Amino acid sequence: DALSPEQLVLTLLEAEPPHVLIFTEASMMMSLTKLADKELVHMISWAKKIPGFVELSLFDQVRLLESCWMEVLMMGLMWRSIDHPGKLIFAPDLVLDRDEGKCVEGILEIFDMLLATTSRFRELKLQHKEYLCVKAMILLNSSSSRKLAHLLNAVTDALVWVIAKSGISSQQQSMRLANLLMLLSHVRHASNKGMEHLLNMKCKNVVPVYDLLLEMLNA
Amino acid sequence: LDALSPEQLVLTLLEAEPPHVLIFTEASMMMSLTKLADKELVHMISWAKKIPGFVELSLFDQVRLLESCWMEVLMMGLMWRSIDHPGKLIFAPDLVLDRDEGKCVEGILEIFDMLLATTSRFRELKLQHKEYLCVKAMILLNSSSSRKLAHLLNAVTDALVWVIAKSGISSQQQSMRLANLLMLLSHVRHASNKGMEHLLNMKCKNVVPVYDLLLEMLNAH
Ligand SMILES: C[C@](O)(CN(C1CC1)S(=O)(=O)c1ccc(O)cc1)c1ccccc1
Ligand SMILES: C[C@](O)(CN(C1CC1)S(=O)(=O)c1ccc(O)cc1)c1ccccc1
Repeated sequence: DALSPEQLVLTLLEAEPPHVLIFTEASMMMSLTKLADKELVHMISWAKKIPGFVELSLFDQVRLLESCWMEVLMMGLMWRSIDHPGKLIFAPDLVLDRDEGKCVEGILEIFDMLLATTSRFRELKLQHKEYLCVKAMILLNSSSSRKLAHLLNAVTDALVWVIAKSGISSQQQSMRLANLLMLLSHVRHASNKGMEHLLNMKCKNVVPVYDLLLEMLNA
Repeated sequence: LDALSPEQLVLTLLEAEPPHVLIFTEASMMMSLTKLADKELVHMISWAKKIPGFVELSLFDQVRLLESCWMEVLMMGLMWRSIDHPGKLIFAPDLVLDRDEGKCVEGILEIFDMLLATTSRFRELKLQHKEYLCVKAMILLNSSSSRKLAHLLNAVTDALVWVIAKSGISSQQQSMRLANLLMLLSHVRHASNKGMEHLLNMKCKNVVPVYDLLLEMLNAH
């Protein structure tokens, strides 16, 4: 379903999820899992609201969402913390830092990775419109197959457009494109270490069963 | 340290290239895979050192980088080595594997499928040799003195943007193709991770030679 890149960015602007509005050992585990669940509900809705997503296979829709909920959640946290150095804005109410993450053993390294990546995004001077395309691509590339390639190339065109609209040379444009794209490897990296810890906490019972993200964690 | 033109970098990468390696069961075939990996790794360290600016990096960094991507750089090599042979994986000339012989090892066939699917995705984009070299090098430099690395990466990025330009296409089709191969690298890393997960649940006998080679990096050579 063909449309202009400017239009795709606007529908992605609208599709955006509402802001979820919410120290000891287990208290922060259930606060984070509470937020992750509430946010996941919004993600599925957000994902469905992406043009062409619901036209995709039932298998594909699930396999995609399954393989990136963690990353899309982290990318969201990265944008929330972009203009707050040394802080991770999980929710506008519940804000945490490096010296706050020391509560649980093993959870320190992930907060460091997230902050380091947020920093790299801050240095990059990442725009809102640039970010939206990035999040959608994170979801569509975390893998009908041809319909997906089309939907991805659409958000790729939508990102190439936002990068052109900033007003810079063909070299500085392409360089900036590749910059954020290679910075996504670092988001996925942090997402994997988070999944290895999340699945380990499920197999430790420090985090509750609760809802939805329990359904996500299994498959 | 360098203000070397992108064409000259693409050339250094071409000169730096390792010699291809030439070395039916389920474990001695898996032993063949680990034997091939260990010897190709020797060439990789050499190749890595031969990249401009790499040896100027922290020796700790040099090892950390090589540690986090030997598997991926090896797999990227296999996909270039398989680009023009649909349905097969040219590991070595004397070791060609395909869909018909991965079922023998526990969850190895899954990796083969991923590897073939990605190779397919690379032939559909008609990936050039010069495009591949920049990609391989970036895989290594981005798998993470830190400032020197960002410079070296931006250099290979410029070297890739240049080969993308030299093919002669519109500014939209240029940027679209850049992002295409860059997003296809996520799929290479994905397959790499699956492979590392397998290797980690295997006996230590297998990871030891990798680590011994990586710590052999204490020069001269
Ligand atoms: C601290 C955290 O990064 C939290 N996350 C996991 C519980 C879902 S989370 O996915 O990073 C996350 C990110 C943003 C949010 O608004 C909500 C959650 C983490 C990672 C691994 C293991 C435990 C917690
Ligand atoms: C099937 C395979 O993908 C083989 N690999 C290494 C263990 C040998 S490998 O890393 O994928 C590989 C890649 C390129 C080569 O030229 C040779 C090997 C694998 C990966 C991890 C664990 C076990 C086997």
